[PDB]
Amino acid sequence: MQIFVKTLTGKTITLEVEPSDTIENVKAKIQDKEGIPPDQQRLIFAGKQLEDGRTLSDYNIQKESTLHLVLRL
Amino acid sequence: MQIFVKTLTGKTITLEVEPSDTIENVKAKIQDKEGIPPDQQRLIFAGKQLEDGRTLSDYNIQKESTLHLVLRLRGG
Amino acid sequence: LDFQALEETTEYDGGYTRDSVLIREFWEIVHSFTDEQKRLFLQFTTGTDRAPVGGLGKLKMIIAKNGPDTERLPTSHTCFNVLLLPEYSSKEKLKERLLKAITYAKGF
Repeated sequence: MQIFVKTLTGKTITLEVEPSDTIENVKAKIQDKEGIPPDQQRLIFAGKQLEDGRTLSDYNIQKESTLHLVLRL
Repeated sequence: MQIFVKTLTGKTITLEVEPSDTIENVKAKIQDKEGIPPDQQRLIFAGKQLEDGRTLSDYNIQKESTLHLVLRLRGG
Repeated sequence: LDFQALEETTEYDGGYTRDSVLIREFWEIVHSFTDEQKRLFLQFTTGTDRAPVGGLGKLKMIIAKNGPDTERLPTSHTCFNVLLLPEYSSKEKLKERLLKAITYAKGF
C-alpha cells in the first residue's frame, strides 16, 4: 500500500509500505529517502504519537493514509 | 464554600460545595451547570484524578481551591 | 479545508442517512463554523487539524447514531474518524453539545 508523510515544512514524502510494517521500519525508510535519523523523527497518526514496536495496522493506517512528521529532539 | 472548576476553554465553573461533599455530588453539580454526565467528566486536583466514594475533605480541597475538568469524549 | 469534500465522502451508521433531519442540521452547523471551529472539530474527530494529502474527502468520515435524545455529549474515535452523534431533539441543542464537546475534550 501507499502512504504519505507530511512534514512541518509542508513537504510530503510518499512511501510504499505494507500494513504489517512496524514503525521502526517506516522511520528507517524515511531515513533512507531524506537522511533524517530515526531518533530525530516523531510520527503522528490520528493525534497519537506512534510507537516503534507497533505496526501500521495497529493504528488503522490504510492505503493513502497520511502521517505527520515532527522532528524529535 | 466556593470551589472553581477550570475548563480547557479557560472558562471557570464556580460550585457551592461542602467539605463533606462526595466527588459524586461534585460531578452532579457540574452536570446541573453544564449538562455533562458524570461518566464523561474527569476531575483533576493537584495532579490527582478525583475518585468517587471520597469527600472533598479527603483530598484537602479548601475554599477557592481550583480543580480542572477534562472531558472523556474522544477516546480514539 | 474543504468541508464539502468531507461531506461528499462521509458515511453514516446506526440509522443515519444523508436525509436524516439531524444530519442536515449537522452539516448546516459544520459548514457555518468559523475556521477555528473547523480546526477544532477536525482535531476532535480525526485527531488533527491539518487536512491529509488528497484533502478532507480522504477522511471518509463516519457519523454514527449514538442512540436517542440525551444531554450526553458526542464522542469520537480518531483511528477511524468516527463521530458518535446522539439523535438530539433540536439543531441548536446539537450545535451546543457538539461545540462544547470539541472545545472541552482533549485526550483519549
